[PDB]
Amino acid sequence: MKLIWSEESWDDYLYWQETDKRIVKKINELIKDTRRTPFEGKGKPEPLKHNLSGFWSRRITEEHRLVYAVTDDSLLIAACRYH
Repeated sequence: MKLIWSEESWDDYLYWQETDKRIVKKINELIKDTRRTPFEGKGKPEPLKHNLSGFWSRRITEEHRLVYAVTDDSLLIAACRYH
């Protein structure tokens, strides 16, 4: 499954790499779990609505969420910072 980052989400990830390695590891753990079971597991995956319909969200922290979308063979990361 291809892992796709937008310019914005890669920026979010780089921010964590230079801000808090714990968050980087959590995001990696969530990506790994999502690859295994896209809509089940860690971070309590839940569907977003309207403008973000089709995207799902998992909790990184009580403030930051991993927002993503899954296709037949790709995991799209829309964001991993903010809510």
